[PDB]
Amino acid sequence: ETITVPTPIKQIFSDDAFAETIKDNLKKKSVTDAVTQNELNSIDQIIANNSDIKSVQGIQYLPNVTKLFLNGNKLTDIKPLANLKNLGWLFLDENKVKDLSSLKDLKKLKSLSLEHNGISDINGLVHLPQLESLYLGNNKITDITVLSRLTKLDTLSLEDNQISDIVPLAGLTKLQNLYLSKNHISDLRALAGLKNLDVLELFSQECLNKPINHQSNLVVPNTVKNTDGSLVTPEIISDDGDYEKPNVKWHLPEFTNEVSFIFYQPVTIGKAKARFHGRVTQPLKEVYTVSYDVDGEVIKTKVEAGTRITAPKPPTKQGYVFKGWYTEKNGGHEWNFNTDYMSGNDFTLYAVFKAET
Ligand SMILES: [K+]
Repeated sequence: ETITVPTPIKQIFSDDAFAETIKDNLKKKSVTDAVTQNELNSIDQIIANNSDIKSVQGIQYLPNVTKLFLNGNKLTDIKPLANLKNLGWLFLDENKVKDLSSLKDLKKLKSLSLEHNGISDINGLVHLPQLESLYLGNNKITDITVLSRLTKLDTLSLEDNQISDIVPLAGLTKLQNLYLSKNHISDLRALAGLKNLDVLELFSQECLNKPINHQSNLVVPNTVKNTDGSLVTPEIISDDGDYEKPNVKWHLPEFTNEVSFIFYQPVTIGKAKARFHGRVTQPLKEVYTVSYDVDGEVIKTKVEAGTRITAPKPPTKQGYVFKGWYTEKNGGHEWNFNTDYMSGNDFTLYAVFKAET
């Protein structure tokens, strides 16, 4: 990771664009110019945004770089950065960097930016406990459990991800600038003890419930919670519904496959003011009842319209053998549990038996 003879830039830095970057950094005339290790040692800062760089191979010969600005390139592999022990600032917005193992030994890194890299797994960040400023906006993150180890963070952006569980932030009391817009957040309790916040953003949450059965008289708990745990009153409710604290209630004589409600809550934590607003979406399934009739005695099972019915364990009537489920007590036809899908209405199936030889 050192050169011992004057060596052309183009031989050290194999990516054409990055070689030109080094050339301009050292104020050389040409990527053909030979440079010494002492010149390479002099590089403290590289600014090469939007420069169509595909690889930084060769950067490992720059032991003293402390700030690296590489936003808007085509990087995937940052392995050549792994031994830049003095790296302090590292900006890699708008690349496709996902393997963060190569950051493991950058123990002086204090500011990291990786926005719009398509990242989901940030567990690699546990090796950067000294980190102070972290920007991860516009990624695909759902699990921020690792961040509870990053107790020196005072500036943190997680906006435009898919986060619902912010409890791992609860202990990060040094936090002063916190960006959480455009996630899946419905419960602010984790933020309650962040007494040092100055900037806080909580706009535009989308909160998706697991599906439940549609019903004429539908009741859904309000799950939107303030920093003190109190429920946030809905701002407006779909499908003519009403709020009956703590529940949202609808009258739905006709099936619809979704109801929803919108919420808005001004929030103050320490010195920071924010506006927590968003939408709770509730998918509904259209269900009807299959009555299984065994010689007049009935068991009722709910089934979603248009799906296959899973046949039950068959009845055993001693002295007889079960022959199947039919659409009429006598006659009709046999239900085919593979090709007959659930009707859009209640109906009955009748067990048919044949006496034993
Ligand atoms: K609706």
